[PDB]
Amino acid sequence: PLQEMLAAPSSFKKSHVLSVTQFTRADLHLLFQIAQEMRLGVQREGVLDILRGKVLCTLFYEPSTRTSASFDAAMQRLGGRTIPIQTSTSKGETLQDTLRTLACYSDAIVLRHPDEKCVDVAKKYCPVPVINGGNGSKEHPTQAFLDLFTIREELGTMQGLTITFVGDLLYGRPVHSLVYLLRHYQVKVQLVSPKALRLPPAVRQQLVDAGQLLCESEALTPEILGRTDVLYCTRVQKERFPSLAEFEAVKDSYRIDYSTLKYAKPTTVVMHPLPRNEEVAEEVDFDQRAAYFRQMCYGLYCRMALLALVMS
Amino acid sequence: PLQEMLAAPSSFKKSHVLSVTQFTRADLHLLFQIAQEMRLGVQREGVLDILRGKVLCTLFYEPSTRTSASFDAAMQRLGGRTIPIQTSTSKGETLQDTLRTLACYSDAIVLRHPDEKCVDVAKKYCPVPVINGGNGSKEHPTQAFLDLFTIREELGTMQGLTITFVGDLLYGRPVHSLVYLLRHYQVKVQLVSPKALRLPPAVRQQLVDAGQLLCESEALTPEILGRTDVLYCTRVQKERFPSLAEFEAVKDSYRIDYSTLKYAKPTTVVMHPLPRNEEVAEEVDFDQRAAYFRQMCYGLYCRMALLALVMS
Amino acid sequence: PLQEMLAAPSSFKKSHVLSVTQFTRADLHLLFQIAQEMRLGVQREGVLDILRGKVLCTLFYEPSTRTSASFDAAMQRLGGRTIPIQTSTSKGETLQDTLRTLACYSDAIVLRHPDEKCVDVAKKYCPVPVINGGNGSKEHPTQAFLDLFTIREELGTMQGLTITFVGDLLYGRPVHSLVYLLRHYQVKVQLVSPKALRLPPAVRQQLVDAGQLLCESEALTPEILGRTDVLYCTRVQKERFPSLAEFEAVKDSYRIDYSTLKYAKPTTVVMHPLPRNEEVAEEVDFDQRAAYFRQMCYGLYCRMALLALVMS
Repeated sequence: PLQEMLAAPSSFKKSHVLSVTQFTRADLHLLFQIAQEMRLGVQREGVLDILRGKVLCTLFYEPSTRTSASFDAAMQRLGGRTIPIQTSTSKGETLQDTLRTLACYSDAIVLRHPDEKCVDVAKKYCPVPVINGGNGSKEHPTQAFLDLFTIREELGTMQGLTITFVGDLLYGRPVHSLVYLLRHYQVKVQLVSPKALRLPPAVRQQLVDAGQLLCESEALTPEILGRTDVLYCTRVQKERFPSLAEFEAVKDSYRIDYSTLKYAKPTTVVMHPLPRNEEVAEEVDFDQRAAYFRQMCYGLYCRMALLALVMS
Repeated sequence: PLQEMLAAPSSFKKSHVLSVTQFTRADLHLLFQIAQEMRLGVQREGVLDILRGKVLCTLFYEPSTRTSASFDAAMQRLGGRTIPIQTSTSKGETLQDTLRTLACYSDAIVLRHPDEKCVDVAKKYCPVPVINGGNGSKEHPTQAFLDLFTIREELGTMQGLTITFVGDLLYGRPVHSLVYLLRHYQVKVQLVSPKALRLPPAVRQQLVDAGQLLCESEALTPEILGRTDVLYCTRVQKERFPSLAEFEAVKDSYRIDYSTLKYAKPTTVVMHPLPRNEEVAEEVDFDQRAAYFRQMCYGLYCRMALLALVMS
Repeated sequence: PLQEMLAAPSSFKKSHVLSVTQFTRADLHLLFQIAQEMRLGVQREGVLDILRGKVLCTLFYEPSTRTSASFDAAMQRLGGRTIPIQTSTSKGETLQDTLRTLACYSDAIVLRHPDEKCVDVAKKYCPVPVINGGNGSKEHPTQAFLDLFTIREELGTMQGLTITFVGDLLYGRPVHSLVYLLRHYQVKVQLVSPKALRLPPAVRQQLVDAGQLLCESEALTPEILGRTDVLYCTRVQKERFPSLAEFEAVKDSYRIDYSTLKYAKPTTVVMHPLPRNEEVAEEVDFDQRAAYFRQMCYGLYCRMALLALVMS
């Protein structure tokens, strides 16, 4: 059955994966279908036989253990091989020289780089598929895929859901990517954020265009929480505020702990792309609704399906 | 035959491997039996087919090439897959967040961490087996296993042996772990150490309880050496002494070179957990009795058998 | 057919690969033959089944992504396993201790080390084959092999060729190694270099002995370029010159860009061992004659064949 799905046509095949804007609702539906079978296969066989003759390089100019190890494990559980490039402390060879070098060894490269334009360098020069693992934190498409997959799997549907984004919605680009992916579905969105860290006007206008913008609030109210199906939290960082007083104030209001979960639904899904500071208290980690570690498991099967589609 | 042994019941199966205190004489006998077959299998096939669908993460917060590469090679020679997590220079994500992340990718994690309590964090939070590769140097259970295996294999038995521990017996915790493992057998122990760096009273009292304590000496005498079956050396570090004069004095007395081996038995086994400074001179490396590199080979088969038992 | 070639006798089998001076014209002919089949196999199967039960360690004391990842990918595309040792920032264990440790885990080690004498340490102490990935930049034998292979493959022959070495021919040791490998063939050599950075007298005298030295020039003339079949460029580094003025002067004269390629042949092969600074302009990267990335692909198949011969 996975064989049939992977034989089906896809925009992923032999393609760079650089932006969520490349892919359709149909593309993601197939990805999630294959992801579902990837999980069943792994439960049965552990290491599958899909990409046995393929080699993936991972090329992370800044470390992200959660992302790089996810791709390594996905590739190896597809039966493929991985070559993780040591992240140097360096000044060094140009990105395009390194990519063209590694393209002689591997069939695809996962690239994470602090320059947003790194995706344009990859497009111009790299003769094998490049998967964007983070381009100056502008986009992180497989994080967007796994976030959406997490919602679908935790709550079973997409229609009728209310999603509450809380924290730094200006710098929290995973929110923007997920807002783009949500344009097809009949959802409602609540934006809880300091006034300084609200969504960029273009992303807000995306929600307006879709008839999805429900409420905008500085405060994480019992009322907002009471109607939340998905509480998607972002990291609030001190550099976003000139004064410490304001920074700690906003943190204390937004901290997700038992004091705030008591206003949520029994079925609210608490999500966080991670790393976290203290915006989600450790005391809630064992709560049913704490889904930010299931998120990582969902990402494995999503990236297995992505790698299968790209390199098969 | 390995298949039969691995089908046999074991305390290792699906278990954390955190302390030598978890396991019995029977547990270790089975481990060593399987280790013996692991060596035969490797000699015949190089890479076996025991853990083909399993994935091991190695998570070393401080480097130990001898330990991490041993586990990587053992896992891969079992036919499994390995994901070695780059040791960062970092301040970073909490240990429990990282473990729960990597548990979504792998079936077991080998963890080395500078906090002794890291084993308690792993117990509370990690939903897959964690193997302790060193917890603030308090314990290193697979080092204890391979040390004991080395003795069994080099000398053929455990009964009637005299073991001489030399060096820093206060901070040299591999000695303490091995003393615990030796409680079942009819051995005699000689402790050669500066008075400041003698065994902790509890560990000494362990030897007394077992009727194994033979002699305690500041000097590495021709008499002590003449009755030594196993000379287990530890690193003496300058920080253990306020003055340089005392540090160099103790080093010169304890240095194992041809000048000191001439008093040993033709069959004395010279062991060292490594890394070494100068307490074992390079001139003895090619001597039959120099077993600290065979130790590493023995560790490979011991860790192959451990990984097989835990994850099969 | 690869099976027959690999069954054929070879100086590579079970041997250290430390210097180009170890191997004959016959040895290299077989290597290149096998390399050719390695490429066909990879095109068909991606990952072959030649070294399925073998384990390669890569041990790089200074990073060289192009070299270490090439060996990793070659080993894995032979169906073998790889254990890449993290390059530390460290003061640490002696080289011989580390090698003897890793020899207990792997069947061969690729070693790159800043001490030229590291090859002598490996010879004395390491009980498995060591492949020299760079010994204080004195030798880099597999780079020499792939350079020669690149010429053979790009131009089809070795007889009648004119090779032009340009840049730092004093510190550019890949030139010296390639000059040694070229002693069998009827080639002519042009040496374009500043007078301070000319070839060492012994290497020049090698070319004289072989009846291959054609011309020595400070300037990269239209005449020299017009007769060049292979333009092998080396990096010119500022430390080679006391004054910046001279350094930039020599760089501007030697920079390979369209302004200089217009004097070359339509068939001139532009080679560079890499990394490059600006001595080969990015504008020529898409030119047919720009072979420094095909070089890397050729290196993969060369190292596949080398690893097959050593460890089969």
